[PDB]
Amino acid sequence: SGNGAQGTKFRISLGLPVGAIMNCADNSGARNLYIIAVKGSGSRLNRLPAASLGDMVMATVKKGKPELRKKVMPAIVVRQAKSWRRRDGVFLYFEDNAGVIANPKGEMKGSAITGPVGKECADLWPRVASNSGVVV
Amino acid sequence: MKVEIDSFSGAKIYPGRGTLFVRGDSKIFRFQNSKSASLFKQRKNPRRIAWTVLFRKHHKKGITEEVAKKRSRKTVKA
Amino acid sequence: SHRKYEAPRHGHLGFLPRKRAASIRARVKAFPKDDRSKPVALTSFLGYKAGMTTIVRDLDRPGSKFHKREVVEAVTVVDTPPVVVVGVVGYVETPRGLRSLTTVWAEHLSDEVKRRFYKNWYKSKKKAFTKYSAKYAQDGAGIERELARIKKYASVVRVLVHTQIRKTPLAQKKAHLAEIQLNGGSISEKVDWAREHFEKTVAVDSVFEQNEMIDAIAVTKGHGFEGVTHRWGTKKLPRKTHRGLRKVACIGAWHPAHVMWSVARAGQRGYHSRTSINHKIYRVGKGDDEANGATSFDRTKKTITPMGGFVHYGEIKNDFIMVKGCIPGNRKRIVTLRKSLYTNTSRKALEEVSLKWIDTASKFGKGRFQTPAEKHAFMGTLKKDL
RNA sequence: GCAGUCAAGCGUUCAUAGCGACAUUGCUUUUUGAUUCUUCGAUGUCGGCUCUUCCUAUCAUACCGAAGCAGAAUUCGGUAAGCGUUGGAUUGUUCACCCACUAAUAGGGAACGUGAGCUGGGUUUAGACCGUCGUGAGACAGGUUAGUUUUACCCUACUGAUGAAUGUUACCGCAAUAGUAAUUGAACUUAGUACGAGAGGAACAGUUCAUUCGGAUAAUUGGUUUUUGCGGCUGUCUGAUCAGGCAUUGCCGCGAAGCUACCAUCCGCUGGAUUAUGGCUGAACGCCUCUAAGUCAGAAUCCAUGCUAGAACGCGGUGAUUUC
RNA sequence: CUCUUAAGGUAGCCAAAUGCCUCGUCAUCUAAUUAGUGACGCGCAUGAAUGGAUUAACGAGAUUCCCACUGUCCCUAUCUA
RNA sequence: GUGAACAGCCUCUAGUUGAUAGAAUAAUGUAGAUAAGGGAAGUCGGCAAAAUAGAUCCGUAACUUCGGGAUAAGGAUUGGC
Repeated sequence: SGNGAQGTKFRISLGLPVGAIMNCADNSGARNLYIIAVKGSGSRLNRLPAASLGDMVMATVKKGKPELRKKVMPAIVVRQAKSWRRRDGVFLYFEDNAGVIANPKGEMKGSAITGPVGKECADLWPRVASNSGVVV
Repeated sequence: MKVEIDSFSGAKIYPGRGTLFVRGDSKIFRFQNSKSASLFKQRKNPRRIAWTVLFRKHHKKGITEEVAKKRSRKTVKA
Repeated sequence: SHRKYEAPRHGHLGFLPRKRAASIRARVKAFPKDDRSKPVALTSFLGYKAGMTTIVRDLDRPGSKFHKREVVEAVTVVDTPPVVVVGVVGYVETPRGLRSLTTVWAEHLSDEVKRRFYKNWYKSKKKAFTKYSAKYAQDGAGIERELARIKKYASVVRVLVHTQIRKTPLAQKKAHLAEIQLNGGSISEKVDWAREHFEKTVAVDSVFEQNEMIDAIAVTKGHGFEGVTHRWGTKKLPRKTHRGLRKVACIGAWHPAHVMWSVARAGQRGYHSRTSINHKIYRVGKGDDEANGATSFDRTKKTITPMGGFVHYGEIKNDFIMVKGCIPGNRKRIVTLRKSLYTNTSRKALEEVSLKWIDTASKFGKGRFQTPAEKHAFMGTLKKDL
């Protein structure tokens, strides 16, 4: 996260390291996003900077419109597919790793979102909370 | 604390226990244990698993709860 | 040369030597500071760790998103039977340290404590404290004078206590014994409190109270001679590595032409004596009572004892302590509690706690039920039953 | 390579906020050279992987000072090496050039650390190709491809584990010494306030979280499965059924216990003496001056508190102390 | 135009296993490429049975990219003999 | 016998039951295996390992020395009675 943050984030297990590919949720004309970096990552030798839900990342488009391909853009993660714990005690996970496109200060490039999201993201990125059909 | 029910086995789930799964259609399932979760991933059906509440229901085992609804025979008398 | 990509160290140099403890009972290397105004109380206690369970409560931490909202936490349970007091000793200060000059004991001792002065009990006359006990029976002469000596000297006092092991399921029979410092006032008053509590018992309620932060001390679990990667945390070498890969490759340079104390080598893991602090209490419980695991919300008369007992320990028919988190020590192990040394405000230690629900479900499996009656009502009758 | 002295000029004005010509004094040995002292009855010869430590000529962080410093951002400098200093494309590469994150992506040493620790991509045997040279064999820090990496059971060091003798034996303890660890950031509020014409735009305290590291643990989640525990499946053999054998643990699903993971959870202390610096009183020098005497506050510093081992030749208290 | 040779490198091909300068210039591939591919050519020092250019199939040959795949790795853990 | 098959696995006739043993189950090893989420980020280099795999049916490109490529690619089915 970072500049567009509407607050803080309790930890959640990392599933999305770099070289990862996650489907795109919105109607921006993209299909998949290829992660390369994570805002807020640390620095340890030979550790891969990993992403989780709610995080903002830098990503490219390996499939979609050439209006978006071949450049790097900020993105947000909304589904993780790895079990993570909530402090109410329950572990949960979706079935797919999914994200959207954004500008550095939080606003989305698209207008809509397909499928559900995480409350841990909708509570941190409000513009996502508007264009969300579901929050869980 | 709310006590939830297993989407697969019908058993009861106390907090901090089991898992929760979220499917692409934005639906939710709650599992008590990796057993149920694994069979769900293997896309079995509970109606053919013999230790489930749905099975025991559909086969009318432990079905001594519901008996019948009686028949009324009485005039208006007014 | 100039290590290419700098990185941190693998391991703490402050928990060396990573070796075995000399006694399974760890020793309190520090007691709190005394205030000579308060009443007489203990700074410590002893208990046998039983195991963990699960706990749900409601949070009071404003600013958080989880405010006035349920959260689960994982606690650990300590069987703290009424400890017994046998004797006190007196330390006086020197330029070369606190030094004992007298240890005074009581008259009648139990045959679960005077097994601690033997390595072979079954073949002995048991012949212990038999003359010290005859030192009594003439009113106090050789004893009260020792007490007066202690009052006349001995800026510091420590009380000898022993567990009531027999009330536990264990097969030890050999009481654990320990010195515990007092932090009341008027060393005379201290020793008088003691002399009164000789041959007598002390519960944990007088000492600890709910929502109090403590420190827990114990000998951590043993795993044995272990290698470098799991004793410290080094990298596994790559796959194509002749002569093994769970190793450390460079253990030094040509100069200093020796091997340094700082280098990760192999050896013992576990059975180290450790101290973990700021472990909040969530409950004190009385064994002379059922509904120990009951609350103002659940109100099902069940004990803390899970279904099928605790694993490798048993039942908790005695008093107990339910404390937050994961403390050192495996089950069945002696655990030395301690009050905190400093006052910790923190907005996280002054939190008042009120439980909501407790887990009694089995730990010997994926326990579904919290209670046999619940199980019966859910499943219905069975072939065994009628 | 680094730092100095001076000061002509730049800097609107102004030598010195920051720079700094012509000249000049030095350090260092992380470049390359010069030399040829040691080694040719061999010191295993590039780079990377791993791992520790050290230096400071400090990239960042703590506290401060100066400014051509209004705020913000930024630059010079001081104490300080406590703490941290990345992921990747290409290259055999060191060096390098880019992408991105980051508080930051500083420099270096240790037989140009580290091959009985790895690898062996490169150089640097033998095979082969090309180009140029050569009559030719053949040559080329010119290019390309393929090409055996040995031994530790000895001494020491290190890590851990016992252990004779101290009248015996058992228990409870003290603590000399040694080691030491916690780190950094964001958001909310402070505040669109201070500040400033406006543009723009802070900080202290407080709270919630997070990064890196560490130490424990295993309630839950996940993994593992010779519980060969349950069940199923194939082929075959026991005449058939039941029950089972073999298939280098036959295979599949579930799978307790145990072990374990930032793939799970919890925890990670506060007091004093100081540095730089700013000050008080106050002389020297009838005044003035933080210093000469004396003294106050003050840093991620240092020592303690706390944490870990406990001198096997440091110690104390206590119990019992063999009869044929 | 000129000097000169026995003749003066023709057709073709190229930073190719042959190109010093050199990580050549342009484009594409990539988020990013001293790599790879396609083109340019005053080519240190290409080149015609010292065989030139090309070439389907084949190749335990050298090399780059993509899909699937995965403990190679993030980051290790566990079991068996 | 299974099976396309003197493949591999089991068994009958015939032959061996020989290879220094016993008790425990620490590290490091050799051989074998499994692993969430991601999927070559590792690395000189996808080395090793995994994945795929048989049979029947469908469908099959560029290019071509018209013979091949081609099991191309890429998909479906498979038991017992």
